Amino acid sequence: AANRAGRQARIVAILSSAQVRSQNELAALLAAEGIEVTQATLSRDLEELGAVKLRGADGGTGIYVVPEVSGGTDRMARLLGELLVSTDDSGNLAVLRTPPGAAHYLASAIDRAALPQVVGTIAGDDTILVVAREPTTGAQLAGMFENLR
Amino acid sequence: NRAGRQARIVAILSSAQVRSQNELAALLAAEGIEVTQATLSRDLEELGAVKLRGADGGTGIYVVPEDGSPVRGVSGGTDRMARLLGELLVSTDDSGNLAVLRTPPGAAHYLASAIDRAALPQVVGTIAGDDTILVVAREPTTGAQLAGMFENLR
Amino acid sequence: ANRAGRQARIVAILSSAQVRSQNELAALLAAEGIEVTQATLSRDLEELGAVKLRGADGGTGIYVVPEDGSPVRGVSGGTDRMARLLGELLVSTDDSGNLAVLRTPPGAAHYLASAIDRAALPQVVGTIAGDDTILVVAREPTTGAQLAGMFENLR
Amino acid sequence: AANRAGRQARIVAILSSAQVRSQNELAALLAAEGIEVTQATLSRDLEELGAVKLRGADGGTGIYVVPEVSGGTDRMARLLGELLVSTDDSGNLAVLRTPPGAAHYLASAIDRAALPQVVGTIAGDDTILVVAREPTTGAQLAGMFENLR
Amino acid sequence: ANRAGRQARIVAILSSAQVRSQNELAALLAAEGIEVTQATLSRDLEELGAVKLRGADGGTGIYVVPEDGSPVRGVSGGTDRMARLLGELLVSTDDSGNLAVLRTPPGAAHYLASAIDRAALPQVVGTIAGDDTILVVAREPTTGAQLAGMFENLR
Amino acid sequence: AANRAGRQARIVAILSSAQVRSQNELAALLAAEGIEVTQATLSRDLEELGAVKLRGADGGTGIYVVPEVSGGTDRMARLLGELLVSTDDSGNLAVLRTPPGAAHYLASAIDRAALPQVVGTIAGDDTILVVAREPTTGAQLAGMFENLR
DNA sequence: TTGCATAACGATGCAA
DNA sequence: TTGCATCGTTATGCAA
DNA sequence: TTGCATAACGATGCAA
DNA sequence: TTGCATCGTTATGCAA
DNA sequence: TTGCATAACGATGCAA
DNA sequence: TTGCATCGTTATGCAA
Ligand SMILES: NC(=[NH2+])NCCC[C@H](N)C(=O)O
Ligand SMILES: NC(=[NH2+])NCCC[C@H](N)C(=O)O
Ligand SMILES: NC(=[NH2+])NCCC[C@H](N)C(=O)O
Ligand SMILES: NC(=[NH2+])NCCC[C@H](N)C(=O)O
Ligand SMILES: NC(=[NH2+])NCCC[C@H](N)C(=O)O
Ligand SMILES: NC(=[NH2+])NCCC[C@H](N)C(=O)O
Repeated sequence: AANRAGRQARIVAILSSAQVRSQNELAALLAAEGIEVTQATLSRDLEELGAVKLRGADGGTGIYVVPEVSGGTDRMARLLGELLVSTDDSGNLAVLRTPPGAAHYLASAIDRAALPQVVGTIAGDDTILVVAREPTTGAQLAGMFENLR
Repeated sequence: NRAGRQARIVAILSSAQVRSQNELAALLAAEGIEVTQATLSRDLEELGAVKLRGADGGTGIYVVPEDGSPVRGVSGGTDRMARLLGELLVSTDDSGNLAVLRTPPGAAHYLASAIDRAALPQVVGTIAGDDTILVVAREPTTGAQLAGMFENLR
Repeated sequence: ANRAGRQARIVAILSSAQVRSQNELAALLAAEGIEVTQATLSRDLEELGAVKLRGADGGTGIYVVPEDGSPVRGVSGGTDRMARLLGELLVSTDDSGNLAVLRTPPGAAHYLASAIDRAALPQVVGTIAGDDTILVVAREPTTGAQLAGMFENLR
Repeated sequence: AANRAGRQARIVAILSSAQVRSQNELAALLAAEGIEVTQATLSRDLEELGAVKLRGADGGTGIYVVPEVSGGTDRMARLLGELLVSTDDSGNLAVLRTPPGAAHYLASAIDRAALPQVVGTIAGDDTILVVAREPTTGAQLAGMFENLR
Repeated sequence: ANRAGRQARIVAILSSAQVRSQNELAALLAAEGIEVTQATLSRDLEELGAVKLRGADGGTGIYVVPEDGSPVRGVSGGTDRMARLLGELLVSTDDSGNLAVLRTPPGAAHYLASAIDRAALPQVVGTIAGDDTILVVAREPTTGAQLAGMFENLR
Repeated sequence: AANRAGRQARIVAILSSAQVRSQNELAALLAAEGIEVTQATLSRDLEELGAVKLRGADGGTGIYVVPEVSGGTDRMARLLGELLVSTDDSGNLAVLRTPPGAAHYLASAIDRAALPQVVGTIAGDDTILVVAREPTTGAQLAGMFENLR
């Protein structure tokens, strides 16, 4: 559940990372992070945003683009609830376990939250390395994920 | 007819201990009905009959679940796939024997893995990239039929 | 007074009036003598690359055709960027049935494939990148060979 | 070469990570980690395990599932023999090189061995990062892999 | 004096003379009586596995057919290595249309697929590896089923 | 722009990592790292190298192979110019950001440069972890990449 | 216990 | 939709 | 602001 | 190449 | 040494 | 299975 402004920020973010051909598709992309709105609302959002359905010559039907921290943290905490199997740490690294295939998904949500204490993440398949920004330790990071769980 | 023979079968199974299809044939014959092993294989396949046994339990006997599950093994490979399709299938498209499923960025592997686990008879295999999954349809299913099958769970 | 001529009438009408719907462009062309249905306008605008434009809070757009000078701040160089990376990274092409197979230097397939996706080609249903190989699925009735030749001609 | 009990533990592990449609297929999966048995033996294993060939309605032919450290270390040492090109280290990380494409394969075998001194692994393509559990260092880890080689 | 016999003449002529071109092998076979065009020689050399060899700074090669004893230092065991890993890692095969689908243990698909690419099979247009699955695209008119059976027979 | 000898070393490297079926293809692979030569030159290179177009029985048309630090650093610096969005660090790790999909590409170029202070790299999608060799820190590595940029 | 050889069982392309 | 014929898959008697 | 119901608008398979 | 018929996609009047 | 233009060489769809 | 005709691929004479 997010307000007009929060939802639109997410829309802008979605439109840059995905090729969105229709408003129904945009609604599915938002529902994946727990934002449920109808098509009417998205028509209004995209208009307020100045989003245009852009295509070149012989370019088919078009995809929406809007011309020119994220918060953000809620998407992540949502996914942590769902995909975080375990945490552990060593030195400046937290190590997170997710179900198989889920690591890139969780890690991308972590990146987008832009935590001040996270230098970066790398996802394999069911594992994520989270690099702690000094002097934060991996143990503290792990503590932060266990708390936001 | 068919739907009626299958009712005879659901009934015979949950009241006797059938260990082979030929055995179910002779049982249905005594009750009047004449079908071959071929047809029983087809019916049990449609019914979702499974040959069951516990640890050291020998050759199983056929049982059809009543949407109440198998003992501890979740036949919700399918239920889990449907749930993740509901959460993550963004759109579908197709070409020839291929269905192409789109997901949010980074989620394709997670969905594709749930699809593999469900072991659909009409899927030969899947490949996940980052936001795209290619699903190969088993002849004579087309990519379009397979896509619509995934759409109807979206 | 054929197609290429009607499309010149259209480029002209658009950049001098404010057309908000295809039916509206139909009646405009009718006054100027020409009779075409909405179907045909949809096809022409698609070929012209006409886009319905508006700014922030700008309502229902009006049609405009770029003159290879871009859209305002949104780079219609999804295609230009794809062509540049094809130039840099497409090593060879091949095909089978509905599939084009593109080869790149080792490790570059994801980076190229991502630029192809962003370009959102009408004839591409999707792509999958491995490490040095990209599979591109052609939209019927385009064949993998036509799609490969299309990528070759940018190589 | 493993005994009835070791082989069956491996079978249970295989059945959860793969979709196994036939006993011949199960034999190939076991041969990949150097366990060679015949189909007769697998029929007997699967029976002792209570494994059932499960399918839903209109669900085709079925895949085997059994209802409800791994050792483990031998699978890994086997693969180390085969895929370990070099080791190196820095701080709390061992860095392992494998031939191209082999890294996920080796790393998954390392994960399943559940070494008490390994917090986790991440595989790229020909490289694996192994995170040492404090106070073990990466150098020691590298020493441990060079020993099990 | 059929195909298998002409190819024996060729294995013989090659390992006793220095043939630098197919036309050259044609005239050599003509002197020995046999009449074939360059087209046919190209086909035979292809089947024989004749390779045009030279060392460093060695110019235009001469044709040689290995006797299952390898090429000098370059392992023609791209194929041997693929067969070995197929034996180790191919768990099952299946097919659809122009695609063979190979299954491996979890995490091994890239390692197998890489060995298959290196072998550079004439009937493979390319491969894509996921985690436990590899998709192999058959070159028309080979089908996915033929390609799968070819991998099966090495399993 | 590289000399006969530098170009040929790159050729040898390319022929082992790719399946090269034709000289035109080899030219595209070299152009991707900014080396532009014609087919005539490559015919001469491959001859000097003793490269042969190798195939087995019924083996089709053949691929080129040559029988039996890289510098190297220039390929990398070129790509750094093009793909390095940002650098950051923690302890013994430098963290590099590239555009999406570009990480494996940049990282492989980093591996091939074989920098004495780099123990190894792992690439995700838009991120690379670079492991610094003790006592070099990640901050210094980051400084080195910011310099070669 | 295990392999082998083989029997019992189940699935499926084809034609009706 | 079914049966036939057949083939792939799984179970099991005996030797070791 | 939002959802709903529905109207307005655009795209496309088919047949000519 | 176009129009027809139709369907998918997007915009918007009203109740809350 | 390199590029260019072009010659020599090899591969392949098609029809017999 | 082959030859024809042709095209893609590789080698090389000359200018710079
Ligand atoms: N199926 C696999 N790729 N397994 C390898 C896992 C290795 C490591 N834990 C990672 O997630 O990167
Ligand atoms: N972050 C990325 N790699 N994006 C590119 C995606 C390319 C292609 N659609 C795939 O899924 O394989
Ligand atoms: N380094 C590797 N993973 N090589 C394997 C490549 C296999 C296949 N061509 C792909 O690109 O997916
Ligand atoms: N084919 C490649 N992507 N090679 C680059 C490997 C880069 C890095 N060492 C990794 O394994 O992730
Ligand atoms: N982590 C997994 N087990 N993924 C399984 C599904 C992935 C899909 N078959 C692929 O190879 O890309
Ligand atoms: N598109 C994605 N898979 N994003 C998740 C990966 C995020 C992480 N920084 C990495 O590159 O591994």
